[PDB]
Amino acid sequence: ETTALVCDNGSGLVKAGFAGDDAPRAVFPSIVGRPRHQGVMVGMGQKDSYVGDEAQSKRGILTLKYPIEHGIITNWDDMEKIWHHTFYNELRVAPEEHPTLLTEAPLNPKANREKMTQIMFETFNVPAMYVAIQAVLSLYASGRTTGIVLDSGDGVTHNVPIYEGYALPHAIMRLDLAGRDLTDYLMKILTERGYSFVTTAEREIVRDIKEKLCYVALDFENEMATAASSSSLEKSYELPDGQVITIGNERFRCPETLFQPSFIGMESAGIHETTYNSIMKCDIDIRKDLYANNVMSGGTTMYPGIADRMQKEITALAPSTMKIKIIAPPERKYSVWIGGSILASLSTFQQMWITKQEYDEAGPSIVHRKCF
Amino acid sequence: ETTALVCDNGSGLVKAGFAGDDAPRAVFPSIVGRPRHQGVMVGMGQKDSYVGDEAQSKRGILTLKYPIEHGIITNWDDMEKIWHHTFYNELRVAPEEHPTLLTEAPLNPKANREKMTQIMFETFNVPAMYVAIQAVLSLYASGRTTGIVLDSGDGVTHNVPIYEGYALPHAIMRLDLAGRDLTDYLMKILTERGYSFVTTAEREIVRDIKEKLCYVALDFENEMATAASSSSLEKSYELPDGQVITIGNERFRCPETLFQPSFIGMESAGIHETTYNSIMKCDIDIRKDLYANNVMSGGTTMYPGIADRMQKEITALAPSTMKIKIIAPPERKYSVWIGGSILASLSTFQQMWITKQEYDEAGPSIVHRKCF
Amino acid sequence: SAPIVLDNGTGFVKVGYAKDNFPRFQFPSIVGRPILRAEEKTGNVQIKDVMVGDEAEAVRSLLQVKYPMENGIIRDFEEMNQLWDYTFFEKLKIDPRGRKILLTEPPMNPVANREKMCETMFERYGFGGVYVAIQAVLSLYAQGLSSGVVVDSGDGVTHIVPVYESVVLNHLVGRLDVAGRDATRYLISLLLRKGYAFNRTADFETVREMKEKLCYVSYDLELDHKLSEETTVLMRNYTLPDGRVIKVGSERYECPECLFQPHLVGSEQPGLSEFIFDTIQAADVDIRKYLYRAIVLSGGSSMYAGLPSRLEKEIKQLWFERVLHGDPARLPNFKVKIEDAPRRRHAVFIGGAVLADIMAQNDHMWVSKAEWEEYGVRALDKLGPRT
Ligand SMILES: Nc1ncnc2c1ncn2[C@@H]1O[C@H](COP(=O)(O)OP(=O)(O)OP(=O)(O)O)[C@@H](O)[C@H]1O
Ligand SMILES: Nc1ncnc2c1ncn2[C@@H]1O[C@H](COP(=O)(O)OP(=O)(O)O)[C@@H](O)[C@H]1O
Ligand SMILES: Nc1ncnc2c1ncn2[C@@H]1O[C@H](COP(=O)(O)OP(=O)(O)O)[C@@H](O)[C@H]1O
Ligand SMILES: [Mg+2]
Ligand SMILES: [Mg+2]
Ligand SMILES: [Mg+2]
Repeated sequence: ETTALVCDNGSGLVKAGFAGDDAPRAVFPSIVGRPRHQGVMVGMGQKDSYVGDEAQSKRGILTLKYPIEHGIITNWDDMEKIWHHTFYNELRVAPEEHPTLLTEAPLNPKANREKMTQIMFETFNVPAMYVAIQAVLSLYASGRTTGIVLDSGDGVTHNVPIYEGYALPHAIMRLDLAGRDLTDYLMKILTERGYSFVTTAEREIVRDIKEKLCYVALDFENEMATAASSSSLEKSYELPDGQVITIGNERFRCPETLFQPSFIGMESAGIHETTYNSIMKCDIDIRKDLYANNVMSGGTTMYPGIADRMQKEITALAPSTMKIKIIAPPERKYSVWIGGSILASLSTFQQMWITKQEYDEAGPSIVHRKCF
Repeated sequence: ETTALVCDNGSGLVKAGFAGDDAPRAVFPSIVGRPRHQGVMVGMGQKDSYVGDEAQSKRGILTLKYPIEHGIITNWDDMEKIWHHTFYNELRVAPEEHPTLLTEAPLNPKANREKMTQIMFETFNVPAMYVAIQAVLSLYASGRTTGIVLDSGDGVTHNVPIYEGYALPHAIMRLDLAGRDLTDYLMKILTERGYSFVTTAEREIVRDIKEKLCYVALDFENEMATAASSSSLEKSYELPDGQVITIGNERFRCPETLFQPSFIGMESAGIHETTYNSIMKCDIDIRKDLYANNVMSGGTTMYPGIADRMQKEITALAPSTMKIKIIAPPERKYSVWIGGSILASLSTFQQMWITKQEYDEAGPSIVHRKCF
Repeated sequence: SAPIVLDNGTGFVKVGYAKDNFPRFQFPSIVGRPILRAEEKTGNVQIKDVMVGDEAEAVRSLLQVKYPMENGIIRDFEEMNQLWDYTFFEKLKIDPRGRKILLTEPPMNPVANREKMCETMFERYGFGGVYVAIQAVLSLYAQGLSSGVVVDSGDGVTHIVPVYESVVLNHLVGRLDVAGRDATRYLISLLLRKGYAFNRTADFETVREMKEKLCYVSYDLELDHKLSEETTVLMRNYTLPDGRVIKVGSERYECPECLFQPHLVGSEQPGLSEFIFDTIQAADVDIRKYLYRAIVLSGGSSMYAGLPSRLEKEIKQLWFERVLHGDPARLPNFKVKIEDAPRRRHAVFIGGAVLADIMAQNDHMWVSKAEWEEYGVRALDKLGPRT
């Protein structure tokens, strides 16, 4: 094989690139844009639809949509469109000569596996492919053979304890809370300041607001109480149109939703209660290392100071008889891609791909038979 | 205590009257009119600014402008002038004696509520007061405790689902489409017939036209096809000048914007789809019941035939196994006022007023620790 | 051969073909019926039954003039039919059957006017093609720009339309019912202040030329009131074509003031700059720079001296007062650029000429005679589904 392609079709962002490298030449938000204004001006070739960085650049007129929601896919036509974009525009390589690696969260419905694999088969006629779980690559990038992980993304947050090459399937749970819900709650709390954001184009600027002007507190009640003298925490954000935004306690309130999901009408365990329950449900002989072999990955964990709060909180829930550690690599956002590239870089992985010859007689159902 | 006061400061009209009654003591447009002629008529005591029904009477020369924009007050000076006019002309009772009650849109920038309570305590000396969302008053109007309230007025429209006892804040949806936008779109489409209205008094005339000769089509394309033969949809109006206005498909084209917001170029879902999404955000334990009760309230929802289309379209979206009924009270315009009066009449409500005694040591922020 | 383009403006008529640069012929949209009054009425050459166009405006002394188009719409249509007949039969003297014509129309006109204008153009002439375009998109074509808001001010009505990256925001098109005709009427009133009276019909064109030559837009109101209150430098002397001289003072800067302060002519609508600001502000937050960064003046009525500078200064000031609420910290971070091309008067014609060969050689883009006759008036939907 000449080269191997790996691609993680994340809910918000899509990461793709040749295996065995470090810089992804294909990273861009998973956006399909369509011109909302029916009235058009004759000439200049008004495109039927826009996808990718072009769509983001012309976000002003279009009505942008996310093909992936909560991880499930609803816009399979947009899926083929964005896959075509990825394969041809910014890679300049014919898909039918290289294998592809695919990823998704655990507990994904089987029909999703079937449809994604089947379209990979016919629509592109790529030589071979493999599909696995994101957390596997997240751990394999770090070169660690055992340790629980927390893969928080734009639309999926799941915890996957990992043993020496295996895992306890009774111990993996996936939480729907992610960057999308964080954005929604950020909108609902910024409606206080008089700032209004309803259009999807305004969602794309609310996302930037969250990315650049947010942080995680260490003791929410105490810092909210001391925020009564809101002078050292309020900052200034420059909206694209030209005015200014005086963000306040909401700069730290919105990421707190991860710790307390009771603020978004989600009667669910917090981001630390899920970890505590997952480890407590694991084996007693591995509670010790699972207490201090947790890592961070994905784009959601880019919050400054979230690592210290998470560490202290899981230490508080855990018994104090033993030490607790946290792992926060400064490349949590591309950890899944790096793990995929590393796994595809394995000297003996070439025989775990699925070429044409299996599907020529087997069918799509065999992916659950061997691929996982 | 002598009595109680309820003043629903709506975007377009104000319904101020004593509690414990079903008929408002005074309902009038919330307009502050200032003449645009320096040619003062010496004598006969004409005053600098006109408010209330006098503004409607003299709209031939004034410049009518509402002091509320999409539920947010922006000209506090004229707001306090309107309140002065109410209290000492249409109620003839000093605010120092009778406590008042106010209404606020959900998700309103709370600086509005803070300034409202501050200015009332400052320049009106009310013994006590409270602020409640129109949705809970609308629910209390029918005497029940289940359903989702479709309260659409002059500034904004909102849906707040609610079960017995407690509400569901995460499911509250609000859209800015309302009677003002309907009037604006009607004025925009009237110029296609050769009739031009530009001045604010002309806006009031078009609003009266919309009051008298508008309805919601059962099926948009069917009625548009029916518009091929101008037989029944064609009506006539008598201008105050003495003119005669011929109106066609604009009778039912302008109320359609409630269901197709793209008509006025606003990216959004029609109020039916907004209600469907809001109910879908609720859990399975609650929507089975909330489907049956749908409370319709506000001035905008008074359109003849809107309830039938609402019902048919909501059952179209909902699964076919559901039974959906739309509540259509014949007193929906004052429904929020009747709900407020019923709430004030209950003897179990005297406990959670907002007295000056607790306000003095707590400041204007007490409105947030008391109301919600 | 080449398709014909027609711009039947309220106060003027322009006509030409594709690939042209300057209008081939321009002439007022006037119709002259013969009349005898207390004049000398020299028999120069002859007086025909109906005289229109350049001959009408030249012999205007002996005839009364009626304007077929008012407020951007045609009031009486027989006179306008005479106008098309004149333009096609002697201004260009080429009247084939089957040629392609590209018409123009301000945005929010009544449907009946456009429908029956197209019906007349089809039946009475038999042209094989038709297309009606907004003046704003033609003004946008004139400079070749793609994104930006363009304002068109003419004799009949002033309108503004924002366009962002080859997409016309049909829900934010503007329509300000104040134009050159209202300015001329206010000029007549302001001259009636002093004592001069212009009640004839030729006097309307006389005062129109007077406002053309003398009137100018102020840049600072208080400065010009001081100048007209203490100094006599603003006085100008104008000699009528009849040969009589009058005195004009503050009228020079008070005539076009009605565009910026429409309450002078009894209009409740906001001024030019305020209406532009509201139109730009009502748009989405993303395109607001490109709306501000590219404002293109167009039309004859925008040729007022000192208008672009006043517009730019006033829009900056109004942004400062309305957004910053008096804080001068962020003022230097605003980019507004008003375009002032020399031919913004004929920008509509230039855009029409460009669009004539932009969409030529393919009749399946516009309406044909057969399609018109077999799909009635409703056939006139291929042009554009504007609001
Ligand atoms: N230099 C100038 N100063 C003042 N006014 C001017 C100047 N040049 C032209 N005008 C005004 O512009 C008007 C001509 O505008 P024009 O006929 O191009 O608009 P129009 O095409 O009739 O507009 P519409 O398309 O809306 O009917 C004249 O009435 C004249 O008063
Ligand atoms: N610098 C940053 N600071 C804070 N949050 C970030 C940052 N960068 C990305 N994010 C968050 O990460 C999310 C993107 O997650 P992503 O990596 O796309 O997950 P997936 O690949 O599973 O879709 C966004 O919703 C965003 O809110
Ligand atoms: N009979 C009617 N039919 C249709 N629309 C109406 C009718 N009466 C009032 N409206 C519309 O309702 C609006 C008044 O709503 P209102 O109940 O005052 O809301 P708010 O109290 O929030 O201002 C008016 O702008 C008017 O356009
Ligand atoms: Mg992922
Ligand atoms: Mg209300
Ligand atoms: Mg013109």
